[PDB]
Amino acid sequence: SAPVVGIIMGSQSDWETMRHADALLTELEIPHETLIVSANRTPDRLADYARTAAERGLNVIIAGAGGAAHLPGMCAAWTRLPVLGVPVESRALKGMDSLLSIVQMPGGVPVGTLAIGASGAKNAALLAASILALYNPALAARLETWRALQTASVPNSPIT
Amino acid sequence: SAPVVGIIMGSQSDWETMRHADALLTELEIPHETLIVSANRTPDRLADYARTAAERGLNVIIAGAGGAAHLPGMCAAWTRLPVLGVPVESRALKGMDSLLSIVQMPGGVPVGTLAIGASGAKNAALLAASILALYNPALAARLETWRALQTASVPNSPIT
Amino acid sequence: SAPVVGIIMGSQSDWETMRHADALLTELEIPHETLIVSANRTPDRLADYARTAAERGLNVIIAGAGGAAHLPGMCAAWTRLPVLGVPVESRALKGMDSLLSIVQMPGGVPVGTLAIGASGAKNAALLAASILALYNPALAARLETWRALQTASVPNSPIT
Amino acid sequence: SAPVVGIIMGSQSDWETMRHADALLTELEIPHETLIVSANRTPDRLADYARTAAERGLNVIIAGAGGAAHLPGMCAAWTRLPVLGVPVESRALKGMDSLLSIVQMPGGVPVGTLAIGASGAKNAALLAASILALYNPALAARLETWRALQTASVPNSPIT
Amino acid sequence: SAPVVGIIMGSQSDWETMRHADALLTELEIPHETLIVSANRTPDRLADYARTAAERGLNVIIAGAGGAAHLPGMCAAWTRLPVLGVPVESRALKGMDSLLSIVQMPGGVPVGTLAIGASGAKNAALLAASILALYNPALAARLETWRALQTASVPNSPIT
Amino acid sequence: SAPVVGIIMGSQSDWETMRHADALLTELEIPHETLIVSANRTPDRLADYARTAAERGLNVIIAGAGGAAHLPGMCAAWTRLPVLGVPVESRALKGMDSLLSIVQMPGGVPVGTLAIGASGAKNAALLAASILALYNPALAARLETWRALQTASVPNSPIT
Amino acid sequence: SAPVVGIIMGSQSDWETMRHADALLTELEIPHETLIVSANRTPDRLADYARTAAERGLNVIIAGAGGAAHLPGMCAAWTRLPVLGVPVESRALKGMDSLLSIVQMPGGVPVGTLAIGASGAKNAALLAASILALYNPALAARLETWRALQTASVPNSPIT
Amino acid sequence: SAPVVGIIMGSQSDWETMRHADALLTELEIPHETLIVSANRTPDRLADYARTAAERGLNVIIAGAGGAAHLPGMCAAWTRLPVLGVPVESRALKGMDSLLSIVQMPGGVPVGTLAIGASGAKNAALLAASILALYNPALAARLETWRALQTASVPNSPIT
Ligand SMILES: Nc1cncn1[C@@H]1O[C@H](COP(=O)(O)O)[C@@H](O)[C@H]1O
Ligand SMILES: Nc1cncn1[C@@H]1O[C@H](COP(=O)(O)O)[C@@H](O)[C@H]1O
Ligand SMILES: Nc1cncn1[C@@H]1O[C@H](COP(=O)(O)O)[C@@H](O)[C@H]1O
Ligand SMILES: Nc1cncn1[C@@H]1O[C@H](COP(=O)(O)O)[C@@H](O)[C@H]1O
Repeated sequence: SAPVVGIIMGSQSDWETMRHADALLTELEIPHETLIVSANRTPDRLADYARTAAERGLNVIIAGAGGAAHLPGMCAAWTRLPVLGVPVESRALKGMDSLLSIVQMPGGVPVGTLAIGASGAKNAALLAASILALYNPALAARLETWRALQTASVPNSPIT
Repeated sequence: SAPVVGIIMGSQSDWETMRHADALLTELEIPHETLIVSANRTPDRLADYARTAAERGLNVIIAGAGGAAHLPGMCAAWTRLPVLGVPVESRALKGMDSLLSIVQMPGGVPVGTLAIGASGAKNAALLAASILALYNPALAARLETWRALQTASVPNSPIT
Repeated sequence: SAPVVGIIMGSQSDWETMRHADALLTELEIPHETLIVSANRTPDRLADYARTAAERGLNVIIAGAGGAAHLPGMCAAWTRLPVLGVPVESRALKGMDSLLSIVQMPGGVPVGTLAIGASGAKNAALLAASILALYNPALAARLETWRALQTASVPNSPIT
Repeated sequence: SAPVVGIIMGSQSDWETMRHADALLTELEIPHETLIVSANRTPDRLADYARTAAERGLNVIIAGAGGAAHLPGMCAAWTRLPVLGVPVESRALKGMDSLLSIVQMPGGVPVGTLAIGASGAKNAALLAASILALYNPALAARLETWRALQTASVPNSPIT
Repeated sequence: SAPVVGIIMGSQSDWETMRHADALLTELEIPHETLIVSANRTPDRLADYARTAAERGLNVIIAGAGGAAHLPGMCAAWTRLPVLGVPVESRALKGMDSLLSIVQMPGGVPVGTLAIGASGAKNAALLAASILALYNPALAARLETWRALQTASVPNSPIT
Repeated sequence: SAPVVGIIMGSQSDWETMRHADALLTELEIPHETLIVSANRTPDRLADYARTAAERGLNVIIAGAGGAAHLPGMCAAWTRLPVLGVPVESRALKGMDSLLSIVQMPGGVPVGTLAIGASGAKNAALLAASILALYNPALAARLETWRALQTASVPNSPIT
Repeated sequence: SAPVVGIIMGSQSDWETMRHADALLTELEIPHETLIVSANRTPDRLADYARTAAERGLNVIIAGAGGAAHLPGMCAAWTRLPVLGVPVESRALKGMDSLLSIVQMPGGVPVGTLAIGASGAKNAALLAASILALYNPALAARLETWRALQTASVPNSPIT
Repeated sequence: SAPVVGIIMGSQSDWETMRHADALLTELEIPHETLIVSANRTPDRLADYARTAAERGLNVIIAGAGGAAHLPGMCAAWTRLPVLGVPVESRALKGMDSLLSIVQMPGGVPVGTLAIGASGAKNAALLAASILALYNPALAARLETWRALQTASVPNSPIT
């Protein structure tokens, strides 16, 4: 019941995107916590969260942010845990500012970055699942089943 | 010892970039294999490689490619293992084509994407290490040491 | 009556674009088949389709995909037949991810790429027609008539 | 023997790129002509070239140009033959201007567009070859051999 | 009463943009003609128009086109007259394909290019006016008055 | 003879580009002046230059600048003369910043924009020439000769 | 009561963006003036404003402009005062033309540039406040309180 | 004398760019410190630096970084002082990633952003100087002299 994945996001407005990560973790029965933390506006909240993540038993952090998106990278700055980053789509620049701000991390501080938007959120949860599955046979079985079902459920011909 | 990470790249011309992933894993004493696999030129080789990766004992796959860079996403299409993607800098579009073709994967098929170029390659190895560290206390401590040395070694002022 | 062109697409959502290719082939009386196949989500379905296309009598493949668009390129990986690729417009990046993922193929594995969206679908069908017309006089006549009609039907002055 | 493919390019400065199409066609023993034709500097030369291509026995035209790169689309405007387009890498915008001016052709006037640069040129020749192969069993077998050698020749591991 | 400016455009859909050029010329009492001509779809219509523009008494050509926009550049290919180009905004790429296709002309064949969209159309008409004003004192006076009025009519403080 | 075209540029570093405009005007025997004027570093110099250009007898102004490139638009803000703009290629953004800051002028204040770099500079001179040619039969014939020599001199085939 | 910050903007249409700067200055009790001034369309109005800003007691200028945005840079050309620039979002290019036109100033003429749109306007006011706070203890206290309140008011968990 | 400006940069590789800020401040005799601070590699060093800057007597902070470039925004997150940001030109994306990650800061946390590269660094120092000049008449006069010399020193014509 203790959380092994932490989903953090810069704002309430990010939740429409990051909820897709929450739903997938819940679907695969992965205990997790979901929080709002801003690198730019609550930096000390972020420092506290990220420094203590490992000792709190977290295994993977999923961080979503838009614009000058610094939350995933600064989370990675303070934790040794794998951090996955989700670029939240921005109004003007359609998430390109989000993407480059997250993916272009300097050598030495990784953020595993996923697609702009909801797809990216879903994939960050799936990527966290596959990480956790390495050591968790029951979850690995659940994940296999999920992937196989996705593949089997793709239609064979279009509907007009 | 048997490899627990696979580094695969689209061609020999990717090696100047992907060697940084190789060097990093070796530094942290993570057993790994380093291979050329082309999604487009050797599709069956990729299918076989990715489908059998888990049974062979691999835990993480690091895939690098330039241009349209199908390799990391197609690898992730065939394995349940976490796949990390390194966009290799191409002549014309500077790795922006590679970045988009790797990071914009559909929901259901994650690639954890790192920066364009040598830094991304290094970070892919470090991200793989942080994943393995979750289950390997000795590696986790070596990783902690690596990160501590990085932080401690940054100079306080620039040299002329 | 046997299909000589295969239209494949990553998803039902791609059909609003790819239907324009279907309609044009039907208009020019080119027997064809229309299928949903995903490189990223049904890779084995794609391998089967692409490996057997030639022996099934197909002459040209039209492949439509959006995002990290790998369907046309991976189709080309497994068939010797000409593959034409249609970038499906994406939400955030307006089909630029689709375009670069499709057109920037490595030397040795061509995909003939058309415009983003419906225009591209129409043109992929027309391009397939012109390919088939090389050996098919009746189709060549139909194609000439079609092109000439298009040109004659362009208005000479704007309506307010 | 009489040419069945025309390679045309906007200027001498395109030759460093377009020679790769020339070399490929020669390797596969496809009779062809190689010419400089500028849409903007020699418009009548282009009109004549493209209008008469089919009657002269050409089956496919490969057109390369940089900058605004009007040549491939304007060629396609005047011939019913398949036209394949190679964006040549320009100094300032790295072939992105060429790519867009070639690939974004309106519905009705296809250009099958290949990658920016030397790889695109090579692939334009290979795509032309796969088109001709549909009606020429001996070439089809030579093309099969070429593709098989490409696949078989990719190394298994990188060299240092 | 004979036209001294020719406004040409690729399609009826371009008219919503190019009508702004028509209105401004009419406002400044510059006799002009307004036509639909497509470089890609009516190339022979374009050749005829452009080759004969000068002998028909035209002084300036304003050409509007979107997408793989070749109309202004090909018009310039066939006339010695100044050609001004207006990038029509495109759906997916917001007129960036239009812009680069028009402005990036090779040395030797100028197109004076204006802003994407309606502003560009207005400015192409104003630019044509300033060209014609060089030799036409009455028009020069009308143009001065127009510019001065624009400047005087800019408000001094915002309305809430 | 008194200058009828002014070439102005943002700084000495623009000269490598803008000399091509100078050389072209000289070739066509168009009297002109060539100056450095910075919108941002010498704003009063620009105001004076542009406000007095017409009274001094200038007919066309060619303005080149890199980076934010305020020079051509601000020149057009102060003169009623046609202003032609040359985006100079900057180190970082390759003249894309210059292109946008020149071409996206508001309705009311035209800059006729040419390609990025040396070709744009050449074409700015040629466009200025075609403007002057409307009122100068001897120049019009020299321009016709120039254009005819350009067309006639393009080789028919590439040299190795 | 005398203004110490001047907010200027190119047009009424810019006010929906720049009003956010006005509101924040008023909130922090910073006396200011708010005007419409266009670099491109009222250059002499701008020269007058900018040359006299310092002697009128202004300390900071906030300038908002869209498109070929020259207002902030030309303001900086004529004043020694710090000029902050706000890129107003544009229709086609989503404020990217605005951004590059403002931020890419030549060495020697700074404009401190803020985010595209309303956020940028708010931040230009906050940046001006922090500048003024250096010498104004009461404002510094007000600013601290404002920042602290922002940070304390960020929610801790998302609402569904 | 005690520093009143801090120049901080992400790494030694930024120094080639950021030295231009250092040189400028020295030229204007503005006491300053010049340091390496990495948001991602030395997050605690940055927190300490930025939180204590004001109490240490700093008035302005100039921060430069390349790639994802978290340094300027995270610095601004922890200090109430004005923070000026210099995007450093990166190999792959030419400083466009840095520009977006610096300039697109959320409302509430300003970074005054300057041009990409050496010119931006110079301008960051000049902007800092214009801020300090508001309270320091002797510096204000030195700055006036600097700006006057810049304007007066621009040549009237280019040298060959
Ligand atoms: N896209 C792709 C598929 N297989 C290899 N590539 C990429 O093609 C680029 C050029 O490879 P080569 O030098 O062999 O042509 C490399 O970046 C490599 O990843
Ligand atoms: N756009 C165009 C029209 N005719 C030739 N070009 C292109 O202009 C570029 C520069 O050619 P040149 O070196 O002759 O100036 C080349 O890439 C060539 O395709
Ligand atoms: N934007 C601008 C204003 N005045 C000159 N520039 C431009 O600044 C760039 C660099 O100039 P410099 O080498 O003098 O720093 C040049 O392209 C020049 O047009
Ligand atoms: N993003 C970032 C965080 N800390 C330093 N960097 C940046 O990483 C780039 C490469 O630094 P290095 O050469 O040390 O790898 C530099 O531009 C530096 O600002």
